Amino acid sequence: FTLIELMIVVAIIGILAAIAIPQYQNYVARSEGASALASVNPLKTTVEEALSRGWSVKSGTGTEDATKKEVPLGVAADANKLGTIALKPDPADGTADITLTFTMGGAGPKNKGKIITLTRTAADGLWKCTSDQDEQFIPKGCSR
Amino acid sequence: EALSRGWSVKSGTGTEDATKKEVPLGVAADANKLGTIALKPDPADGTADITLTFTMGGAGPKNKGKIITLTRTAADGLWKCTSDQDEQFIPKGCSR
Amino acid sequence: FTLIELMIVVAIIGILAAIAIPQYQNYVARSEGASALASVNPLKTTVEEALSRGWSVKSGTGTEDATKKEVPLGVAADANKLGTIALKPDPADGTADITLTFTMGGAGPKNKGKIITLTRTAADGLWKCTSDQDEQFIPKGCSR
Amino acid sequence: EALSRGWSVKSGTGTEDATKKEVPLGVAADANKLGTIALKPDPADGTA
Amino acid sequence: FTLIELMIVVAIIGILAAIAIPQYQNYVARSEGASALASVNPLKTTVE
Amino acid sequence: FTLIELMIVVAIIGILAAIAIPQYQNYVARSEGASALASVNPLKTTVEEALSRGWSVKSGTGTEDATKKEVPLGVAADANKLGTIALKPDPADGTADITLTFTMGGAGPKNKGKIITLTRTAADGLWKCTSDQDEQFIPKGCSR
Repeated sequence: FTLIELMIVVAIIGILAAIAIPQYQNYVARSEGASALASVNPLKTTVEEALSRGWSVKSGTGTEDATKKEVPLGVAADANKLGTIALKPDPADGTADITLTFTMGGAGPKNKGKIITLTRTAADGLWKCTSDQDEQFIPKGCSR
Repeated sequence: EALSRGWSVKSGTGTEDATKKEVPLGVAADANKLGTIALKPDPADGTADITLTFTMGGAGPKNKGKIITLTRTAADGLWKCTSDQDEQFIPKGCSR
Repeated sequence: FTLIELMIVVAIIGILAAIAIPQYQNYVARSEGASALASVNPLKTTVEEALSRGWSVKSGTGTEDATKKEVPLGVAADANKLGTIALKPDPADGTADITLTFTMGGAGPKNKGKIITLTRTAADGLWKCTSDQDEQFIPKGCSR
Repeated sequence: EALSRGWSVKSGTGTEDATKKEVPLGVAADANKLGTIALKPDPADGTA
Repeated sequence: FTLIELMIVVAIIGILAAIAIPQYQNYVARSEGASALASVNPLKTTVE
Repeated sequence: FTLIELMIVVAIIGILAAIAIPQYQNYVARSEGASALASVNPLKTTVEEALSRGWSVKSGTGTEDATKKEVPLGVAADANKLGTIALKPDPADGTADITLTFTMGGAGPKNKGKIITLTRTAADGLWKCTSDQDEQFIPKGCSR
């Protein structure tokens, strides 16, 4: 008589039908990549901030290096625990094509280190805001 | 679970291997005394097509070892949840 | 003849093989800790909100204390029923290293009071956003 | 169940001890007349 | 066994703890008022 | 006995009660339209920038066309990946009623190409800043 109680239970084991959503990890990946751009976007604005004043820009925080022809980026590299930012050259003198990495170190297996780096022009500033990811992954926003 | 976090997965239990890019499966292989589970590769890094055996060792003469193994895709995760049994026997649910 | 009907039933008792998932309670714990950060995160932004205006910040809600060099935090301490927030010093004048506790009072046995507190710098604002939890538990996001 | 909520667990039944950091086991020890159950420690705080 | 899956979900419903920021509408209001001055300020300068 | 375990599960399937928020896509649409104005708004200011100097304005970036009675708009048309800007006439000589399109190409199905274009007067400059969207969608800010 228990066989029928099990008939439902055989079913119950069966019915579950939306389990493995892997590329959940890959909209997660898009979140991690675009939101990896979120980490750096005011630092575009920061390189251009103090360079647009008359002042270079280091990576790190603090008061202004305001006797030093320098200012902070006002960032800790892993502000975003997906990974790390890296100013290049650091401090950004602006006449250099400054570069703002963002590595996706602390990331899923599907962005396990897919860097998103930015790079300005010295006279023209526009950050070459780019990614290492797949079209299914890209930071939508900046160029891929 | 843990691959979808950023963490690999071993077979066995315990606290998280949370300094280790690893987590338990949180299972003893013969959780089900019909037989045993086997993670493959173990620990599951996820970029591998992870496989979750279940052997039916401690089973009747009519399932005396008819394994039921699962295997995911690395990018697409869906467990190739399959069995060694006859149509009269099958695990109804996953594919046979 | 019933012995065989029981043979399945002996089995049926047996087969259940995923029961005690304890550290379910510990991803619950991670949820409770990170989502304990969710409770406070716009209050970072709030201490810095009115301090970044010219106005101090109390804990609690209400209209602005806008004749008072003060504003609310706009929070009830247990906005998150995992536990309670505590501004320190309250009202946050900003020139103090303001601190935003979050206690995990109303929490599981595995976060039964594991506080997550934040603390800014007066000149540099960045919340020392920290937790009392184990690596298996941590609020992923802020530092542990 | 209740440890996974935030609540300890006594042996016995009843409403939840839901102001008490406690819940029943929802069992009478000899639910099975083969003999008796015994929670230990009772109430189960789970950290035990 | 599903009860525990729900235990988190009961929590999940709970944890959201910064929802109703009304006087968001009132810094919005300050923005709308000061930035309502922004609309007119060169028209001071224009009358003059 | 399992039937009751399923009773909750039948419920659990049921209770989810805020799923299809479509016109989420339509505040997204408002965001995409107004924030489509954000893309162009300093280019109003740019057409008027160099025309208000004595210099025409091309679309694109670069140094000033400062031997050429010309300047850049200082924009790449899809600065905003919702779509593209288009100067018209390009280069903007100003005595023409200059026009600054913004197409919403890279947009949702509910703004899949709903352009937002601007057009100045030659003597009176004011950009006919307009949209193709529905009242539920409009770029709030400029006229619809």
